[PDB]
Amino acid sequence: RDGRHKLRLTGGKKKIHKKKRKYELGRPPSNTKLGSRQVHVVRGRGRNYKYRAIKLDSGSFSWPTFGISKNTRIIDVVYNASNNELVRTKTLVKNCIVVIDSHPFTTWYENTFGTTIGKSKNIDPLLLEQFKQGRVLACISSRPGQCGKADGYIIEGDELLFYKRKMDKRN
Amino acid sequence: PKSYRNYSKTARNPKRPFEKERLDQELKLIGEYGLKNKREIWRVQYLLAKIRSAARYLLTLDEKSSKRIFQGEALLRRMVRQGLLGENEEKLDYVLGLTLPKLLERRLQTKVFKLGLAKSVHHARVLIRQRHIRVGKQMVDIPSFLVRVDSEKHIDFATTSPFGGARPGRVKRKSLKKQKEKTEA
Amino acid sequence: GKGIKKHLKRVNAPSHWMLNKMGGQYAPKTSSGPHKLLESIPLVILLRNRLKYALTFDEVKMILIQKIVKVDNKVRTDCTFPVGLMDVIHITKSNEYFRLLYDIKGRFVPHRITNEESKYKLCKVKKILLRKGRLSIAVTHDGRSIPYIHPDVKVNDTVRLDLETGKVLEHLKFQVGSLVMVTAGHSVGRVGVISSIDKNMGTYDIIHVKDSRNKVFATRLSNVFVIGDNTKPYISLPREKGIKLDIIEERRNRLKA
RNA sequence: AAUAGAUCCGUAACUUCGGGAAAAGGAUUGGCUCUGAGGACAUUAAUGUUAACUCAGAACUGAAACGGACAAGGGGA
RNA sequence: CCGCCCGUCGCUCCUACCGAUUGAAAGAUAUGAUGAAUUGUUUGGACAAGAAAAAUUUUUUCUGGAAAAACCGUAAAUCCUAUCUUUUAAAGGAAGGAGAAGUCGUAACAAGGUUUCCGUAGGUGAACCUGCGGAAGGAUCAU
RNA sequence: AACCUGGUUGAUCUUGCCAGUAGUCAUAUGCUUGUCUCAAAGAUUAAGCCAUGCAAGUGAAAGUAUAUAUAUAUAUAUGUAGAAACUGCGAACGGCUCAUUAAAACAGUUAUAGUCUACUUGACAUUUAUAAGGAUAACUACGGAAAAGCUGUAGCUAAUACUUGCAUUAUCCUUUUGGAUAAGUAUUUGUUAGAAGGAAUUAUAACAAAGAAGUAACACGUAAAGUGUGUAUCAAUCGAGUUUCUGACCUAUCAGCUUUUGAUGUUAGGGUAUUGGCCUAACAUGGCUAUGACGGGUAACGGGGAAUUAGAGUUCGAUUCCGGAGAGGGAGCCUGAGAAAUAGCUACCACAUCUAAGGAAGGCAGCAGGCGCGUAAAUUACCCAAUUCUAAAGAAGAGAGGUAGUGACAAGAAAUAACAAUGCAAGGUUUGUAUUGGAAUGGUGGGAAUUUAAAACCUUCCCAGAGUAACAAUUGGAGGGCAAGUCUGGUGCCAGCAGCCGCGGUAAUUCCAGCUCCAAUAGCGUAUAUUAAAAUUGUUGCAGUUAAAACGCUCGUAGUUGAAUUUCAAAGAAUCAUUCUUUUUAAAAUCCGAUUUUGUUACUUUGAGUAAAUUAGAGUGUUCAAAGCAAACAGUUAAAGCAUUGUGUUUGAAUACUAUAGCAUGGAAUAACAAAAUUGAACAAGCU
Repeated sequence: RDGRHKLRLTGGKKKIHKKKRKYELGRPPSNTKLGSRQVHVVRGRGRNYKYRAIKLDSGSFSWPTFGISKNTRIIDVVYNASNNELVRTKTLVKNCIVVIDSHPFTTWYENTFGTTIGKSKNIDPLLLEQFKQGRVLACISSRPGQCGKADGYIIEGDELLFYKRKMDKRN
Repeated sequence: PKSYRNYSKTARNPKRPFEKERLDQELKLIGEYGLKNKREIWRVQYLLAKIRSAARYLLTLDEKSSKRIFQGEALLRRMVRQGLLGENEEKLDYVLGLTLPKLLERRLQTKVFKLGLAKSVHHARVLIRQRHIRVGKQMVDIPSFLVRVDSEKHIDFATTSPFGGARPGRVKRKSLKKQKEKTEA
Repeated sequence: GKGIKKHLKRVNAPSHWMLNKMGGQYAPKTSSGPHKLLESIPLVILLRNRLKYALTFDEVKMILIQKIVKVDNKVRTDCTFPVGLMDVIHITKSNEYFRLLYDIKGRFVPHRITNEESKYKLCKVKKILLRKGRLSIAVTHDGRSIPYIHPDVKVNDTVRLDLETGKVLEHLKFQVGSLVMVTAGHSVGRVGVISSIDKNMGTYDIIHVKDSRNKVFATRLSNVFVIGDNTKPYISLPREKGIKLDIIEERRNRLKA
């Protein structure tokens, strides 16, 4: 399924022998929707098991400015850099932008610092309203079709600013 | 599958099949060395060409070249061991001068004829075929046997040959004579 | 399918195994183990074609069944077991010990070894790794992993590994005066003192080795084995003492007898 | 009687090189929910107000049907 | 030189070419149509096991789950169309080669009886003839 | 052995080809064939079709035994075995074939810092317990179907089949010792610190989240405690997948290809074991090409290699080994560490088997064998004894492999006599030669030793066993080339021969025969192909006024080729009369008068890696040789060596080649490129 059957560098076509070998493989994609957690197991080469996630609803998400990861439930996937039918059909891929329940992070901030390691950082203002609404923006960072879970990190700073402009001189 | 046993030719056909002078000298050689067929002297020329090519290649090299002081000495010692060269030889140029009679001198039939035993070269050939001769502790019935300088000292009749001390003579004639003597007596 | 090949054609066998063309169509493929197939010899060959104790593979198996042959003081019963460059094989029945070595020609020869030397094997370190807990471990040419090496032991060094305890006793460096032995080169089996080394950025590193008779020969860094310091070898070399003689004087001193 | 609109593809002999040619011959077409592209206008490199229907693509949907009626070449030697 | 020799036309045989016949056949690609089998996902949903009660039976739930179906995908195979490749039939046409003492002429080799030859164009039974411009490989190395 | 000869003419010298000549591990075929050794063999065409039989199985301490049998002290405790079956491992190796395949495969050379890896080897582990659970084979009995490696229902039972599940260690303080603190292997995400590599986002470590799989509810016994089986991670090993650079035959009557349908690249993702347009989405318009792209052809698997070779070259390589591919043609898939497997499955196409007609079953390009195709290729043999593989690993299997059979494929050795006397011929009492007449010896028959898994063969020994040694050698020729008859009959331009020139019409040196002779010889012809010949493909190394061949002419791009010039030189030791070796002599940085580097490449020199077989080549009397890689030495049975009484000793299996490309390396010559002025420097001082 890989490496042949296509034009050369010059543009000529190559006569084919050596029919498809198993190690070329190429399994079908895992269009991971969000929903009740369900993951199948695929036996890759050498009996190495891979976890093909079909639906997830939660995952470990990190506060990178504070560098602390908390498990939380994802709400809705709102952007992905690739084809934008994936956001419409609500699939989870490696670096799509999703919405995350902010309550675990706010509660952790309260129990650690108080007031509504590398402490006393002064955070940023633009994330405060996003927290106060209750839902925050995050970027996936794992590969759900490979590791079987959808982990990610809260986006802030100019990256958040970039995605905010890209989502909503705007429509 | 295919056996790994090497094998190769030993003679090269002459080309120009009907050269009068070459044919005449070949007949000279085979008649006077008592050998059987035109293949034999062709094998001898094939061998001699092998040593000649080796010597020519060696002489192309310069002196004090390790290839030379290895291959040339190996060839020289091999030649003096087979007896084609005397002690007066020291160089490869003398190797280059080897000739067909000088190579045919070392045939077993030639050597036994020279040493005696057989009063003809064809008699020597037939005796060798009838396995009456020994090169010392071992009996060979191959007339094309090439002797070395350490072998001619001990060429003699095979111990199992009638001329070597075995069964004396025709058992049929001896039995007839003894039966006639017994009947008469 | 296209799995691992499990046969070895006789003509395809390594040259130093030194098998005859007509002696069957196959050669004993060494079982995977502590040494590479090319850089070792199966003990079937070791005690059939070298020690001549057994003249058939079945007699090799009969020998091996009795736990009488030990490779590094531990019993081995695999017919096609790789014995490798230098190690002590002890036969208990005849009570003899062989340390395997190369010769100047480049074949594998057992060397008779006394008891005190038979517990004292050399191991050239190939890799220095560190695992959890900042514990360092050495991977040797013997396919052996030794944890807790001295920090001063370097990547190309050679340690004296005691056979019973499996512990290192002392290590030898690779300076320009260190006695070395070439293991796979054009000059395999030669012994010298390493005249110099030169580091090639991103390519093979070459070292030039000085012989006893001031003969310089170069080789790749990957196939040398430190066997002592400038003072003396830490093992007993075979009768040629690792001195490769030229094609001329070899014939000259073979002739005189 | 047979299609016949439009879009995409493909198009021979022959030839006065202009054509032949809509050659021949294929595929698609509804509805709905969306996505993308194509402009104009002012303020201190960035933010707002606002219009045209025109193309392209994707889901879903139905008794596989969609130039649904009307309109509308039969081709070839 | 009673030498040599050219071509047309007759006859025989062989080779090859053009050829109407929307010629034929066998393959190979490409598109389109149909499309078995099947990975994956989903829908199922024969049941097989659990959990409650009355002192043989009932509900509900939980997984595990066979047929069957749908959808992307891998995609054999068949058919249509187009193109290409190879082979091959053919009325007729027109060459070449070989054969024999055939017919007609005399083109060339001598100044070959009109010097020969080239390119081009026209004509003629054939070799060939003629015009224009060249060459000497000429029959002239030269008032 | 770096070679030529016949043929155009009345005769000559050329060009030029035809013919001759020799080889072929190169095929077929004709004639003939007494020995031994060695041994290719259905590739060519039909990767065409196949009857039949075999070709992968496996239990010697070590998973599971009331099928059953046996043995010890007395129904007891031990055992020994054990059909079947479950479980485990293997069947992905091997063997065959060469259809596909033209920068593909392959070869040399790299990378994997982009990955997977069973067996085996070394390290070594983390969040009821006097030992946990059901469920199944074999089997029992009732059955079905013509048939098959078909299987239905009910009842039990095991397991190393399947599944649950039981301490401790480390760290900080007074400072041996007492207190105090902490606890997930891979893998994934986020934030940081950071022994080696050439370069790390490396090893590793810290913090925050997840988190597999495990760490023995298992079986036999070693020092006068072990093993087997299983298991997390790392490492090794047996490998594999991708990957860098360079290298291929003919064709331009194939010049522009690729790009909707991925073509080239970017970004993000998916997928994979991993990288990658491998795939998806968006975007850009790229990518290759006369240095031959894209096509077409190949009677093309590539290489190691083979034939021919003076040196160049030319041709071949299906075929011992390596790599690739395939199992009638395609595609798809399960198990598994490893397969897109085919003596595994699923489907379609083409074939094709049994059938009770309902349905089943197939894949010899494995070994034999058959049909067909053909010019073209062997036994339906024996054995696991050797080599080696698989297993629960002495002990079983193996058409792998070995042995024999057929075998004028090739290759090596080598019979078909030798000898003495007269007679004859030659010669100054020497050679050759129709008679005698005794020796020698195989071929052959028989017995044996031996060999062999058994047998056969070889070798050796013993009986018989050669005079027309009937134990009889043939093939092709006799005009020239080209060795050998103008000998004899027949035919008479017929028959025929003849590679070419030619012969044949009454004297045929050439046809048909006899005799003789010649050549090769157990071999000799013929056909086709190929190499040399062929300096008739010409780089070495052709020819072009008239023999074939200078474009009608000039310009012109690619290509090919390109003036001179930059450091010259001087002085000293050693053979023979010379030749050969050493030192310094500008400038800039390094060392307190001294310590030391001074473009790039081609090219050239040295090395490293150089699989074997083959080749060259060292050694080695296989009786020689082809061979093979062995072997050699004292020893009517013991001296010597060494060991503090016994233990054989000495060895050899070398060396070279392994592109042209790649790695390192000395370099002065020859070649290029670089730097070099309508300017470009260096130094010193002050300033920032």
